[PDB]
Amino acid sequence: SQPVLTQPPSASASLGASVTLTCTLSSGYSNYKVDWYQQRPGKGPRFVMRVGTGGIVGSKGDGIADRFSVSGSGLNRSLTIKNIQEEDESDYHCGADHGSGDNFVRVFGGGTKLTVLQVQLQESGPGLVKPSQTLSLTCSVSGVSLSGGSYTWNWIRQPAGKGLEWIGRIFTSGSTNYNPSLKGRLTMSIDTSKNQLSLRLSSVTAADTAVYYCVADYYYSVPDVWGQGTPVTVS
Amino acid sequence: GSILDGPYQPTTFKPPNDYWLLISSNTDGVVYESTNNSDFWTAVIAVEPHVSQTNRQYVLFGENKQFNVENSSDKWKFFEMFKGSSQSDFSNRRTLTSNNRLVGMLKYGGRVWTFHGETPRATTDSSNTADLNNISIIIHSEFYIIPRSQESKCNEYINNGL
Repeated sequence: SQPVLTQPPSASASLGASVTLTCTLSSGYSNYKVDWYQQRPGKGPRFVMRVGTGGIVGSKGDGIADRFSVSGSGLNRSLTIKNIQEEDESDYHCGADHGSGDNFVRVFGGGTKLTVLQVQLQESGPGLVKPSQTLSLTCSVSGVSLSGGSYTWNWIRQPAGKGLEWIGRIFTSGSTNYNPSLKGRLTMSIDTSKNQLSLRLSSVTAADTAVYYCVADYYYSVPDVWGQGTPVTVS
Repeated sequence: GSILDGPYQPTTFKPPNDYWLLISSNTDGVVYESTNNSDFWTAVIAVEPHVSQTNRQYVLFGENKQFNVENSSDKWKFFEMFKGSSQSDFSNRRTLTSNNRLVGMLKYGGRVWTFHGETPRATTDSSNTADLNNISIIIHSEFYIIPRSQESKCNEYINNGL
């Protein structure tokens, strides 16, 4: 997890004004692209836009208004909202890929709380889990066949601290990349015939209390697709 | 009674190992995109003969790219754009100068093999990957399937056409 993403915890703006949310990369990553995510009240994150130093990369997310623009220069990456509406009050998250093949990691910013003055994924879980037990989560997918072979499936949790944490990703063949911070406690599986994604996390602790999200990543497009998450509370 | 199995409708799929995909380009633009989303990203674009320096828009993996393109030859040019990581930029890796408008791609031996050079002397070249099995492709043109054991015939086609 070599790069670090810095987001201010909070930002404020008045109706109809403009505001620029920013995400600052650590030194040595001036060329990196970042994804912006919008987490509306009572919702999980959704994809907004991808930006490098040359502006937006790929298509913006579904439901993103034309008031949302995006820019980048140096280590700064910026999401600009003009003519702010109250539905723009939300939490905004910064994410970035790092590495390729076996050493791949995804890093996230702390999140910024902005206050204003197809393919479907459904995650299921136990709700409550006692410590030292094994957390078992599943996610059903309805938009595509998991045997198609053009999707990478990520799991991302929101624990204490309120910032997103990438925990792993699995490919159609069953090959995986896990976050090293989880030791080897995390195993991820794909059920080709039931169209299901499954997750096991051994020896859970209060540190594992979080909302868990499954995120589809289509090979040939930029926008993500998130499930709405499964709450997990460790006794 | 066929060496050329096809032609097949343009499609998106994970090709089996040890089979040449012989892709027949009809018009200029993206011919195919292929990736495993880990360490391999490639896209071939087609430029028609006698095109002076001009700027063209291409969609690569859902991203708008504006490339300056030159083709002074009497033949078509097929440029391979490659990148090896998510944060990487695309760069020109290979060029196929061909009047038969055929490209080829093979997954074998843990590598991806394509044709490059100028017909009728084009040759195969390899790209290393650590995840061959997850490599898929969107083919924008009709295509044929030839087994690797018949690569000689594939070669001839790419170099000489039908």
